[PDB]
Amino acid sequence: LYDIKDLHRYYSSESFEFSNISGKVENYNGSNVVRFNQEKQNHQLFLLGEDKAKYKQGLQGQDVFVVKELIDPNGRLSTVGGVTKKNNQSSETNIHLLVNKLDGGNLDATNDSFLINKEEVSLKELDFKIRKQLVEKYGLYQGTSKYGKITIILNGGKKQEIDLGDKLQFERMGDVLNSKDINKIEVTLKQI
Amino acid sequence: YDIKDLHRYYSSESFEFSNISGKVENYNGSNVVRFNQEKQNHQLFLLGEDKAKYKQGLQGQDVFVVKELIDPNGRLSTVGGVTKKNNQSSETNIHLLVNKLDGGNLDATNDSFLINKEEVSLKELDFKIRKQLVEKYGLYQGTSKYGKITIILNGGKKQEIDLGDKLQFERMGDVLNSKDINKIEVTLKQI
Amino acid sequence: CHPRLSLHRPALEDLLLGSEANLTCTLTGLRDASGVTFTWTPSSGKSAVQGPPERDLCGCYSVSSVLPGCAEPWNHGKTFTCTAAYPESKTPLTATLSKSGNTFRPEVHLLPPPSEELALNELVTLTCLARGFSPKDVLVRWLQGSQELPREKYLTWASRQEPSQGTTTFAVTSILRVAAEDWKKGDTFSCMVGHEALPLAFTQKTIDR
Amino acid sequence: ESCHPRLSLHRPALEDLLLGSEANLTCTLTGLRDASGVTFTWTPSSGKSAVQGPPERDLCGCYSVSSVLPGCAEPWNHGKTFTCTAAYPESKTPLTATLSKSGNTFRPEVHLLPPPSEELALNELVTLTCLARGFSPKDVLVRWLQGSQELPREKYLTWASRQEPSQGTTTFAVTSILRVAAEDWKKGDTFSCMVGHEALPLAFTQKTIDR
Ligand SMILES: *[C@@H]1O[C@H](CO)[C@@H](O[C@@H]2O[C@H](CO)[C@@H](O)[C@H](O)[C@H]2NC(C)=O)[C@H](O)[C@H]1NC(C)=O
Ligand SMILES: *[C@@H]1O[C@H](CO)[C@@H](O[C@@H]2O[C@H](CO)[C@@H](O)[C@H](O)[C@H]2NC(C)=O)[C@H](O)[C@H]1NC(C)=O
Ligand SMILES: [Ca+2]
Repeated sequence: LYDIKDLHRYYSSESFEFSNISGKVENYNGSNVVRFNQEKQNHQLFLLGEDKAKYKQGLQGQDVFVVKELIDPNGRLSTVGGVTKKNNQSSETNIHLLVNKLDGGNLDATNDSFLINKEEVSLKELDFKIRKQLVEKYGLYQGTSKYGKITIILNGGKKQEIDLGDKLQFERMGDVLNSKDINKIEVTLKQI
Repeated sequence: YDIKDLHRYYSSESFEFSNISGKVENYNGSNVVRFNQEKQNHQLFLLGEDKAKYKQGLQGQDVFVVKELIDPNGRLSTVGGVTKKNNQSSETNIHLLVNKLDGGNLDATNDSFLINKEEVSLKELDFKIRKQLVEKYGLYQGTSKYGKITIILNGGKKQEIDLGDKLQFERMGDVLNSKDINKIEVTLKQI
Repeated sequence: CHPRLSLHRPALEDLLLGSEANLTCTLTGLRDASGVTFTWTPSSGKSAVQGPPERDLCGCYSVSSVLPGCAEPWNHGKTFTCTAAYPESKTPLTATLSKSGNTFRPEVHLLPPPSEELALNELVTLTCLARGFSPKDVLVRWLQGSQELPREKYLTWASRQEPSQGTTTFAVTSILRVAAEDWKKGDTFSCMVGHEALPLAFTQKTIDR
Repeated sequence: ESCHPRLSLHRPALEDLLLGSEANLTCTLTGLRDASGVTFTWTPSSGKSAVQGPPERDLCGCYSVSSVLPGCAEPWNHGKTFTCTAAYPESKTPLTATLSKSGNTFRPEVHLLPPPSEELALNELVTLTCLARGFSPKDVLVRWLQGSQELPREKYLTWASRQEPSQGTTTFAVTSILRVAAEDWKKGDTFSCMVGHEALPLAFTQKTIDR
């Protein structure tokens, strides 16, 4: 209800897509991080879950989609999950993005599309990118548009839903998808 | 002085005790008389003219108490409001003109004001008038805050109370006497 | 072991809520026992004491002296002198203090609960901030409407000095967590700060829904 | 009475842990006096040896020695447990101290609070209050920012980490006070209260406010 401004700030801040990142995982306050320099900035990539064991021996040289959580007194940009294979080239593919606004008793819906730079993308990159669109082209997290639910379609094989109530769970920013295995995306804004 | 606190205050119950007596202690460095009355102990602060006028405490006077607050010891502190004894030698109803000014228009409302004794406390005089200005002119409510009570004495001279903030304690000791009051005018400049 | 003299201003609690606001001069580090000349100056009830307290908090006790009655001389601001004469060495010990000058009142502020707590709708937190007063010494108490809540039911930090390139001023904060209902219900809460620089020694800020 | 000994083992400075490289553990005494050679023994004797200090003496006498175990920062966060035992010529019986990184924690509830409804209607300096509450151990860090700028320690006041009054789980709270220019507050910019705690996912947290 209130963290409306917060959610906005975040899901609209500048993202970052890096490559060939190498870094020995270190320990930090009991967590598994990988620090690294890129474009005048110093990052601190936290690994939580599906990605913590996958990279037990740090980052060989995969790809990282960084999103700034905050910047500690030491200049490090704390980021979470968002790494992808490495043998990741490019698959500029467009997925169908259906956005259904439910305001009032109405459903003033619309048809859009969604671009994808990588071949292997991270739920982190999807969630961010998506919401940003939902924010820019549908005024999400503004006025009273806060709750809703993004639903992804795993080519008639499953269904991955990301609640829009709050930020994606760090736990999740380590999962990956195959740009191709996507069929269509359906957003459902819930302006109360 | 933010509306809610003024409505709060200028609304509270005011007591008019009679024939009170006290010594005066140097509480926190100020002269104050203490006295119990209706199962409630008070702590009258003498901070104005009354400070010297009553440099010998209280011995028979009347007191207008208005709760500034209640000491964490259970003592209601009030400021000034002391008028001589054998003072109920008259009533007195004085003309009270109230003027609510808004979109640049008027809204005069000739009313009336009553005076309980012969000699008055600017405290009482002010406290009541505002209480009466709220209860009937919606003061310190919604947005009616600024104004200016004006008291007009015979002859010509006149005293002014700004409604912006509570009367200064410095002058709660002040005393006027019914007979020298021609009329009272207000101006609820609701800006 | 090691004997030293010390003077202590009358506690604010006493200065604002007690009758016999008395002052204390105390000599510690004595190995001796007693027979100590505790002579002050303002003779207006002068009546020291001793009752030798081994509680020198150290491997060698001491005794102290009180000057009851001096509740008012203090507010005026006179320079009290407590000369102490003890065995061991000759030239007695003498420390003396008076009221503090250069004072400012507390700028009390009663802040509402964080939007987020009204959301979790469980226990909203009322913050009290007093600041800018001089004599570090200050009191803080709470009220639910017209009833003073026990100290056992809230947290009050220590009066600290704030940052400024001049007028030395102190600030105090306090937290009172209250039932979500009661806040939304409607009843008010109040912060009551006590102080020497205040007019009626106490201000009371009140806030509600 | 007089100088009754007390051995205490201390946790590494949260600060060092979060922002530093070499975090240590301090094991010291209190009543004990004399003996400048009487050392203690630590458990993880991974080469790195302790480092005793300047006897130092409390008032009323009663000396007090300390022993700092270097860089024991990884093990700390790694859940290992330390043990410090001191031997002196005071008692043929030694004192044992044991400590490890807390389990059963609680993330700080950080709340950034707006200036007093009045403090601003004087266009001088508005007061920004930060309140971290209900957290695991009492070790916390509080910092201030003007957008992306960290203002200096000297530019603000944070009080000690006190214990919250409670009937159940034991939590603490700390408060901070940043006085800013009404001018800046008014021109629309923002401010942040960043907090440090070991229970917070990313070690830190930022709560931001503005009009
Ligand atoms: C203020 O000082 C007075 C006197 O030093 C303290 O009151 C004494 O209380 C004892 C209690 O048994 C009585 O026997 C004495 O007669 C009292 N002294 C006198 C002459 O009044 C009092 O306790 C002090 N106030 C505090 C608690 O700070
Ligand atoms: C062990 O850790 C303590 C705590 O960080 C270190 O003490 C600090 O030292 C710096 C100067 O280097 C001072 O500015 C701080 O005020 C000190 N804090 C304390 C403990 O008061 C200490 O230097 C470290 N020693 C070792 C052996 O690493
Ligand atoms: Ca107002």
